[PDB]
Amino acid sequence: SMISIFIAEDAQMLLGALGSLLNLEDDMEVVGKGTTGQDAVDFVKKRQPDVCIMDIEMPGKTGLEAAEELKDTGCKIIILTTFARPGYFQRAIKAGVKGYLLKDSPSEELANAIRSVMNGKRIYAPELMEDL
Amino acid sequence: RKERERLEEKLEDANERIAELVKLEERQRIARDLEDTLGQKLSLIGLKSDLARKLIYKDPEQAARELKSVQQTARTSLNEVRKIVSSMKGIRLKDELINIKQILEAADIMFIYEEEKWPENISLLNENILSMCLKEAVTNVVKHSQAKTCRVDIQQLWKEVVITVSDDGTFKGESKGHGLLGMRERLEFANGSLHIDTENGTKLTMAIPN
Amino acid sequence: KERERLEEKLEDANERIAELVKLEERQRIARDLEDTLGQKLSLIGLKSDLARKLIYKDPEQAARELKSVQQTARTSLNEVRKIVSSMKGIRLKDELINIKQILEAADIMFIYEEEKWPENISLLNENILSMCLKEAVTNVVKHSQAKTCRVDIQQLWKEVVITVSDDGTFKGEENHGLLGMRERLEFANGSLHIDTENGTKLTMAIPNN
Ligand SMILES: Nc1ncnc2c1ncn2[C@@H]1O[C@H](COP(=O)(O)OP(=O)(O)CP(=O)(O)O)[C@@H](O)[C@H]1O
Ligand SMILES: Nc1ncnc2c1ncn2[C@@H]1O[C@H](COP(=O)(O)OP(=O)(O)CP(=O)(O)O)[C@@H](O)[C@H]1O
Ligand SMILES: [Mg+2]
Ligand SMILES: [Mg+2]
Ligand SMILES: [Mg+2]
Repeated sequence: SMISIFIAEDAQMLLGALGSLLNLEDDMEVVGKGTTGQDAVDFVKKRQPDVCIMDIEMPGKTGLEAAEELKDTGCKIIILTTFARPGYFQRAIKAGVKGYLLKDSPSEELANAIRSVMNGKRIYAPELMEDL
Repeated sequence: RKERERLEEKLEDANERIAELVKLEERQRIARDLEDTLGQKLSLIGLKSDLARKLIYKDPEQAARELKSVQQTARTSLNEVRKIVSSMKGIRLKDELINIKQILEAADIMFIYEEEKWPENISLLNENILSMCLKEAVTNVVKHSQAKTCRVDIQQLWKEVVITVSDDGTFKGESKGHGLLGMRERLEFANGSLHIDTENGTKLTMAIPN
Repeated sequence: KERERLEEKLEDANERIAELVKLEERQRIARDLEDTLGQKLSLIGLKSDLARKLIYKDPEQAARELKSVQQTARTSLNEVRKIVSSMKGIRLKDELINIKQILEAADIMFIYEEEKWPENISLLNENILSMCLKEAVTNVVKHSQAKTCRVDIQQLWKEVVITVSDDGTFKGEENHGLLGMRERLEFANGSLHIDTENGTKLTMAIPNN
C-alpha cells in the first residue's frame, strides 16, 4: 500500500530535500537514507524496500555499481543523474534499472515514475537516451 | 630574405597549434568543475524551490527557511562563476574596451585599436579611473566630434599607463563639473595627468601611475 | 646534475607560458558564462527573496514566484548541460561514425573491427585522437586513390594505438596535417609513425592509464 523507499545520494542537501519531497506523498515513505553505493547494497539486502532511489556518482561504489549488485533482488532501482554522460544509459539498462531520471525532475514527475515502476514499467528520461 | 619570413609562419602556426591544445585542456577542466559545482547547486535550487512551494500553506516557516537557502545557493553559484576567472587584474578596463567598441559601432564611427596591448599590472583603483576616463573620452567623440574614425592606444610606458584617444572630427569647445575638467581633476588627484591636442581633430592623452 | 636543474627551468618556463594561455581562455569562458547564466541566477535570487517576503502577505503571489524560480533553474541547468557538452569536445565513438560516412561517400571500403576498445581515455586525449583520426581519413580520401581503408583502435599496454592504413599510393616527397598530427600527438607525449611502401599506414599512439 505504502511504497517504501531508500535514497542513496552523496550530497546531503539533495538527500534531505529528496526525502522531504517524497515524504509529502500519501502513498510513499522514505525508510532509509545513504550517501554511498555500499549504503544502498547494505540496506536493500537487509531491509528490502520496494524502491531504491540511486544517484550515480557517489564515493566507494557508484549507484550503477550498486545497481549491478542488486540486479537480481526484488527491489526496483531508479537512477537519478544531473548529466547524461556516455555509457551511463547502456550500463543502466544492462544492470536492469527500472527508472533512469534527472535529479532536477519536478517532484510531481518523480512520484509518477515511482508509481509506474511499481506497476512494472521502465521509465527512462528521453534526454538520458544517448540518441537525443 | 623571404625564406626566413615563410619559415616564421611555420613557427607561429606550430606555437598556435600547441596553444589551442592548452586552451582545450583548460576548457575540459572547467567543464568538469561546472558539472560538479553549478550543476549540483542548480538541481538543488530546483528541488528546494519545489519543496518550498509545497510548504507555502502546510508549513510557511519551513518554506521561508528553504527560500533563504535557495537565495544563498544562487548567490554563491554566481560567485563560483565570478571566481573561476581567478580574480584577475585587468578586467574592468577590458570590459570598458567592449563598451566603447559597441558605442562607436552604434554611432557609425570606425574604431581603431589593438587588444594585444592592454596592461595587466595596474591597481584596481587606477584601472577603474582609466575606465571612467576612457568612457568619457569616447562619449565626447560620439557627442561632439562628428568624426568618421576614433583611435585608442593603451600603452605601458615607463611607470605609467598612457591612454590616447584621438578622432578625425572637429573640436567644438572654446568647464566646472563637466567631463574634461572632471577627467583632469580625477586623474590629477591620483597623481596622473590629462593633455589635449585640438589641431587634427581632438586627441586626449591621459596618464596614470603604475 | 646540471641537466636536472636546467630541465627544471625548462619545465617552469613552459609552465609560465601555459598559465598565460590558460588564463586567456579562462577569462573568455568567464565572460560567456556571466553573459548567459549571470542574469538568470540573479533573477532566481531576487524572486526567491521576494517570494519569501510574500509567504504570509500574499501566499498566492509567493507561489507564482516559486513557479518561475523553478522554471528558470530548470532552463538554466539546460543551458549548462549544453555548455558542458560543447566544452567536452569531440567523442572518438562519434568521429568513428563520421569517417564511416566519409569513406562510404568516397567509395572507399572501410574495414574496422572493434577490438580492445579503450576503457578510460582522458577527454583531452580522446579529442586529440578524434582530430588525428579525422585527418588520417581526410588524407586517404584526398590523396591515396585507395579502394580500401583499414582502421584499428586498440588499448595496448598504457597507450591507445590507432592505425589507419590504405591500399592506394603515397603522393608526398621523402620529408599541414601530417606535421600537425605529429605535433599534437607529441605534445600529449604520444607519437606518429608512417609506412609508405604498400600504400600508406599511420600509427598514432597516445598515453592512457
Ligand atoms: N572629442 C571631441 N570632439 C569635439 N569637441 C569636443 C570633444 N570633446 C569635447 N569637445 C568639446 O568640448 C566641450 C566640453 O566637453 P565636456 O566633456 O567637458 O562637456 P560635455 O559638452 O560633453 C557634457 P558632459 O561632459 O557632462 O557629458 C564640449 O561641449 C565640446 O564642444
Ligand atoms: N593517405 C595518403 N595517401 C597518399 N598520399 C598521402 C596520404 N596522406 C598524405 N599524403 C601526401 O602527403 C602530403 C602531405 O599531407 P598533409 O596532410 O600534411 O597536407 P594536405 O596535402 O592533405 C593539406 P591539409 O593537411 O591542410 O588538409 C599530401 O599532399 C599527399 O601528397
Ligand atoms: Mg552526485
Ligand atoms: Mg563630455
Ligand atoms: Mg591533409
